[PDB]
Amino acid sequence: QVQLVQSGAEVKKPGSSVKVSCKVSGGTFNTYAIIWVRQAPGQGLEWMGAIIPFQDRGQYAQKFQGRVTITADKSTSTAYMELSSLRSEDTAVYYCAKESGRAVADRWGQGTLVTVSSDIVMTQSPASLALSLGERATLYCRASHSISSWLAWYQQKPGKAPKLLIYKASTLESGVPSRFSGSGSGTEFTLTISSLQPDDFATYYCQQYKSYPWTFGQGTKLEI
Amino acid sequence: KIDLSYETTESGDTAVSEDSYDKYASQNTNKEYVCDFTDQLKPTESGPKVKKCEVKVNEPLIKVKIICPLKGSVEKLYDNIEYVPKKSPYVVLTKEETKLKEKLLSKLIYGLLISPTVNEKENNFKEGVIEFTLPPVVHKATVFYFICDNSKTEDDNKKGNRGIVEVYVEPYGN
Amino acid sequence: EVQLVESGGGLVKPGGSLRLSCAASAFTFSSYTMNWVRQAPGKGLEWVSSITSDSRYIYYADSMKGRFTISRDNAKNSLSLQMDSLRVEDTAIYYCARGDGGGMAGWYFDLWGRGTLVTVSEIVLTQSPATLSLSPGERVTLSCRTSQSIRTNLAWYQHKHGQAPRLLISDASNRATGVPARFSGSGSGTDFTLTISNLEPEDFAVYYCQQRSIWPPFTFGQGTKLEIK
Repeated sequence: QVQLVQSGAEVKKPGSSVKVSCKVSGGTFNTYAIIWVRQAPGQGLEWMGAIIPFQDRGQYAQKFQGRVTITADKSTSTAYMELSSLRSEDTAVYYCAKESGRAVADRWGQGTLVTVSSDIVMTQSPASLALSLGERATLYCRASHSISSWLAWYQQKPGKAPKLLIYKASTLESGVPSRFSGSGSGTEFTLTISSLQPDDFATYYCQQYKSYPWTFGQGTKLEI
Repeated sequence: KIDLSYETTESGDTAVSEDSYDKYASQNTNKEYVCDFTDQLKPTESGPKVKKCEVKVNEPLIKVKIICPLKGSVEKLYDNIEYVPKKSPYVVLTKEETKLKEKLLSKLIYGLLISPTVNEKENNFKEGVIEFTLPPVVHKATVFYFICDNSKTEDDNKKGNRGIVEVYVEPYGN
Repeated sequence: EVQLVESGGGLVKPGGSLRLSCAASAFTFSSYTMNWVRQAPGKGLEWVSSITSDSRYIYYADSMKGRFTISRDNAKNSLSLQMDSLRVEDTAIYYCARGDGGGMAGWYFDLWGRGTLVTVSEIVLTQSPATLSLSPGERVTLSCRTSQSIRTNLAWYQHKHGQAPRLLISDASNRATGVPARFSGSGSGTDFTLTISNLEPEDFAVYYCQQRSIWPPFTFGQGTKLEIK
């Protein structure tokens, strides 16, 4: 019942600033990391920063330092992310997420579309896929440096937020059917679905949460 | 000394997220806040559950006492009980990025008192209890943790529970 | 001398909503944990929900999560139970009760109201005997068995028909204030006894045990019906 509600879409002139808000409810706020991830149109997930609200100090990705500010109002249970010096490439859907005592960001907001108009490396293959109902699909994820077993798999449907499927390296999130499975440790990991079903066709990403900056595989699309 | 390679999570291996923890205020009597896990961690049908005792301090010179039942104190109820960090209360867990890692409490809250003994026994979880007294001035909000995990203990068809202590100290005296 | 008075009960059809209210007097409401307990027809007491003095901690029975909501107005010395999407099995007498604690050790219910009737149309305590009939002036011992050990974290209650439940003993052996010395408790671990000597006709009642150390939920025994004849 943890819900994350983000502010509405906005259009901003190049060079201006935008601040995206995110109200967290149903889950403890002050002592759990609130995380901010953006996704540009038809591209992959990008980690921006994070904040444990009681610390009052955001940790940001090198790309954004000097431009972002992640704050958190403990009294309203709301996080804010402000991005300045906007450019056309800052156009993207920005997500807030929170961890819930298991390290992975397991609760995700709905996304906020911002449009601007006038380190470990994760490698994911297959870059695309297309398989028939009932068949098995095996995705892969490589890491420049060992991430131990701290690897997570997500499923992003079109127009939706990333959904957590597996964490640690094989632990299944609640409610995820048993056809999903995860194996691996160190630098090489695999995801495996046993019986593809209608709901399974979406974009899949791997993610290392060994160390900030968190990084995502470029994605593996699954098509009918 | 701290084990810099140590990393864990609040939920451990229970797969329970924080919104589903059982959360409790410490038992507070005058200036002594106590988290006594003796009964809450015993095996139950529904286990493993997560039992989180919140020690919230916004007043000076609070004494904190945590009680983790010892393995074998009762015949079968604490067979596989584990506590973390092994060197509590000198070593605690604090959240770095999103994981729990070891920190020296004396560095974390300057002025904190850690008595060497507790009722003439060692102030270590291996004697069943740890104590420390917070100072009269804390300048910055500070959160650290202790784990008292009995979730791997099986008695009958019952399983023990994972106990978490969260000490959330707000600034005071400034 | 009635210090908690529940309101807002009565009839409601299945799927309807009620809001109970409890008005407190004679004590400082704002400094006590408050609770709701219920009794379905022909059954024992069952904890419903608890809310601490500053509302920081709220607890629900699993079978009532999502449908019932507890809250308190400390400036108005009032307690509330919002009941939504009611079911026939929610029919019961709902009692307002004050708790003597608010931390992980749990608490007992040291003050109760008489209850309001609502009509819709894991630790096990086993008490024995289920019923027994005695003469005045005689002595009797009641037993409570717990499915898990709770040290001495048991309380005993007296419930005379149509009256407010009364706390007799807490932490196994400690008499509440006003309880005469002829009530005494003992035991620990899993086996507890309540002994009543010099029985009086007023002791015609149902006696409940309660454990406070492994919760939520707080759990009662099914009761022992004592008929004094």
